[PDB]
Amino acid sequence: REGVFVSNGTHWFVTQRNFYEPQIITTDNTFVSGNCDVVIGIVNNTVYDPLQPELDS
Amino acid sequence: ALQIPFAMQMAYRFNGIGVTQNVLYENQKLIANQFNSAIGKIQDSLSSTA
Ligand SMILES: *[C@@H]1O[C@H](CO)[C@@H](O)[C@H](O)[C@H]1NC(C)=O
Ligand SMILES: *[C@@H]1O[C@H](CO)[C@@H](O)[C@H](O)[C@H]1NC(C)=O
Ligand SMILES: *[C@@H]1O[C@H](CO)[C@@H](O)[C@H](O)[C@H]1NC(C)=O
Repeated sequence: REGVFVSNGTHWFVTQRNFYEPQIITTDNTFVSGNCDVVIGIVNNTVYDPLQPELDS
Repeated sequence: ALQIPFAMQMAYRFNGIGVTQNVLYENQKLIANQFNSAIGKIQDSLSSTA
C-alpha cells in the first residue's frame, strides 16, 4: 500500500522507502489486484491474514 | 545513488500522480512500447525539421 517488498536473503518483508524498517507481510500492509500471471518478476511468498489467529481462539 | 529496478521506479512515479502501482505492472509492456514509440517520434521530428 505504501513502501516496497524486500528480502534479507531468505525471508520477505515490506518496508517504507526512505528508511529500512522490515514488517511481516500482511493483508493490511498490501492490496490485491488480479492473478499471478500478468506481473513481470513477481515472486511466491506467504501473506499473513491477521484475522485468522483471532478466529482460531 | 540507490539502485532500484526501472519497472519499480516507474511504479513509484505512477504512484506519485495518484495512479495505483498495479496500473503499471498490469500494463508494463504497453507502457514500455508507448515510451519506445514516443522516443522514436522525437528522433523523427528532430531529423525532419530544424
Ligand atoms: C532473515 O530474517 C530472519 C527473520 O527470522 C532471520 O531468521 C534470518 O537469520 C535473516 N537472515 C538471513 C540471511 O536469512
Ligand atoms: C533478470 O534478468 C536476468 C537476465 O539478465 C533474467 O535471467 C532474470 O530471469 C530476470 N529476473 C527478473 C525478476 O526479471
Ligand atoms: C509459484 O507457486 C505456484 C504454486 O506452488 C507454482 O505453480 C509456480 O510455478 C511457482 N512459481 C515459481 C517461479 O516458483
